[PDB]
Amino acid sequence: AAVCDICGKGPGFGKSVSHSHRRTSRRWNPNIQPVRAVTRPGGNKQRINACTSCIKAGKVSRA
Amino acid sequence: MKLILTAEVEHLGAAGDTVEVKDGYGRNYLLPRGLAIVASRGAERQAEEIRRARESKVIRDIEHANELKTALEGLGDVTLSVNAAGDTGKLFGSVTAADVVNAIKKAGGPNLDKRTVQLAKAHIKSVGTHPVTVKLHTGVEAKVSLNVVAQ
Amino acid sequence: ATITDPRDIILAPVISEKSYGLIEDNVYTFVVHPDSNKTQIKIAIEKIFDVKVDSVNTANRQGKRKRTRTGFGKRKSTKRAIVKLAAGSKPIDLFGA
Amino acid sequence: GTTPGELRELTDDELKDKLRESKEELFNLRFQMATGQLSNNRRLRTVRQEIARVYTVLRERELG
RNA sequence: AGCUGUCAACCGAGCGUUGAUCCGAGGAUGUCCGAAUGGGGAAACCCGGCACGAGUGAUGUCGUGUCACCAGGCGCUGAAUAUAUAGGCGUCUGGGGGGAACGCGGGGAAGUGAAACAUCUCAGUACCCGUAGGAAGAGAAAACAAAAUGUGAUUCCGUGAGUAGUGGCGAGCGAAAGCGGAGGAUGGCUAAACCGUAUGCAUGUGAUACCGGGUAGGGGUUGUGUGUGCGGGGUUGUGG
RNA sequence: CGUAGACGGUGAGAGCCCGGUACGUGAAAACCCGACGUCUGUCUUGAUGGUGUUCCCGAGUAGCAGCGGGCCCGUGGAAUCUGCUGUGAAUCUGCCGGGACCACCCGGUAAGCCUGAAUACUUCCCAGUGACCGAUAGCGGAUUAGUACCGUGAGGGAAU
RNA sequence: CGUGUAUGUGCGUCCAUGAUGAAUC
Repeated sequence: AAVCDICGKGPGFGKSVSHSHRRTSRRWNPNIQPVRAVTRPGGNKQRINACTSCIKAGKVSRA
Repeated sequence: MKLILTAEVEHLGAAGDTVEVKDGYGRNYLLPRGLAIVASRGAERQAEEIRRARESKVIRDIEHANELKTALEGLGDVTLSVNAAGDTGKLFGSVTAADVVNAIKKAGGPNLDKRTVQLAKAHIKSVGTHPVTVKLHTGVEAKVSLNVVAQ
Repeated sequence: ATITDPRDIILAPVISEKSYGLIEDNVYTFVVHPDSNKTQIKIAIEKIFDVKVDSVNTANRQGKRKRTRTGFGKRKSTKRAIVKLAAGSKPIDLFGA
Repeated sequence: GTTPGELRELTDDELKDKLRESKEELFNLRFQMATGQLSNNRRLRTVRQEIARVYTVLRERELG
């Protein structure tokens, strides 16, 4: 849910800052979605996790 | 997504038309179902789209055409050239489904899609005659007799 | 090369009053390798002394913990094989009485 | 009379035979020592190291 | 010309000229446990197949090597259907773990200070995670500078400076440019009209042939787009 | 006379008693750096210094926006660097930086790039040193020492 | 639980020795 299986993009870590400027640890998780990718155009799918960046760049083929 | 229609799509355009579609529309419908190819390097894509359309129109096997090609399977031996050694027949360039379709359509005129060829089951890996199954429907499995000739 | 000999399994005899009673009963006590077994001991003794072994009994004895200025030191654990020979069973005189 | 030169002169079969003989001798020496009738208690060590030498020569031949 | 380690004395022995004990280097053996890996396990105990015998009037038994868990050649099969895949099988090469400090990357406290306290500090510390190497990234400047004939591959040290600044402008925090030094050298891919070049789908008109200039033939590089990769075409800021 | 009075030991302050010290010097074997060889790609097969107009040449990246991180810079006028999310540039008349912008300009040519040695540290081994400790000191440990002992355990932990 | 011996062969073999449908309009 936070690691892409293609580029390895993982969650960043930073601080959520409140109005009182309290800084609390939080994560910027990648937008990885469960994609039934088709590696070869043969047809058989495989459920992997790919970031929407990879889905957009075309590193997932839903053939 | 800029893509070239390989076939007809209602309310989208004619086969061979360049269209801008939503990435999801081009990635979940057009590209997967083969109704288009991405508008990649134009020099190649321009011919690729029309070639795909022609291959789809010529290689299509209808229900009746399945039995028609089964009956046509009475063709004799089909020769296939391959770069292999003259001692054992080991194939430097392994046979391919496209190669089998090419040999078949060169010797005779049963146009067919490469995917209907049971090449791995044939497992030629040698020189000589090697029967190959061509599955044209769920119940028709023609058997071609492919001879292998070295280069 | 690993030229195994049955005499590796048989380490020494047991020289004691109970051992000698058993010897006069024609039952010989040996100090055998800890990782031996009764069948192996029987085979080894038969090959060594050309006798027929009726039964082999074995017992593991823990080494005694003795005291010393340094502290407690434990002696070696020993396995003793008690071997009953056959009826004829030419006596094993190598025990030296 | 068990020097490494002599052992190396001896053959593999002869070396194994001397090996078994030394094992029988060590067994006898252990039994005499336990019964209290081994005067030269250094015989045990001499025969043990003779067995070690026979193994060493055999393994040297096995290696090359 | 002494010698069987020592606590640590007490038999037996050999060492000599068949050079001792000892010291150095290279080997052999190296039980069992431990990443522990044949399986199991309460770390120190139970097996399979191979080849040996081991006596045998015979059956356990014993020694030797081998057998745990990912990827890649030689490869072999290709389930569910179409097989043209996942998996299965053989083989081979590697990884498991440990280690005091140092490195890089990441996660990341609270005591504490702010004479309270939350921003802030503590502190990117302690601790943790992943990973090395003998050292660890960049790297051959989308660099700095300021109109100067400016410096010029990168890192560390000293200054600049407790300054500019920053800061509930509180407690505190705190550079860089420049300059002086340590060390010193500017490597390679490289994309690009076209190629020697194997594989996708079309193409038999078997010619607009592909020959790199014209120049006659010619049934020939297969006549026509090509994405991939091994070499070219061949490669810095004042480009090819 | 010592080219060797370093330090120790020896029955009490030893250069000349001993181990040694200054210095006659030494390695079969194994492991570390040198010279010459076998071994490994590129050329003479016209490039190489000049001539000249026109065409082609590094991406989900730069940029931007939101939310953060880190910079003296605590979001501030907030640059440069950077995580995630979204949106997203051509080919030098380009692009980026100089803490906005015409630009007078200057500097440099990111993202597809990658790659070097020269500085920190000491488990361990060798040789040394000390206006360091000298047995309640110095390591917890000169002694059975991470032992005895305590604790279920992590762990604590001596005395001599 | 196994090895070398004897008792029976309790049925079948290379044969014979039973059961089965072995086929046309």
